[PDB]
Amino acid sequence: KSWMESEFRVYSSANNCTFEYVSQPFLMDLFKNLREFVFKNID
Amino acid sequence: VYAWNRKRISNCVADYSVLYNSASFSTFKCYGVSPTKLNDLCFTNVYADS
Ligand SMILES: *[C@@H]1O[C@H](CO)[C@@H](O)[C@H](O)[C@H]1NC(C)=O
Repeated sequence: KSWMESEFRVYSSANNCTFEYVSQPFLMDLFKNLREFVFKNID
Repeated sequence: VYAWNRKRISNCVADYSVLYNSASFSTFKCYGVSPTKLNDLCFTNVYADS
């Protein structure tokens, strides 16, 4: 009685990785909510 | 050796003092840097070739 992710097809290959970081594992829940994000690429 | 494994290490606190005193090393030679200075040095990336 709960959705479970089973498909991830985004990149065919991954070679010469230049960074990797994984946060701590958790559970995502599968009236609204607003998620705002600011992405800045500097220096 | 022909397929030597390489691990990329970044974005972490390297513990040189504990690492160098963990096991028994029959050979330990550093070039361009002292083993005890690494605790005070910062680097962009590390490559561990085993
Ligand atoms: C990954 O880097 C090596 C040398 O650093 C290079 O020979 C190789 O072509 C690179 N991989 C790709 C897919 O370009």
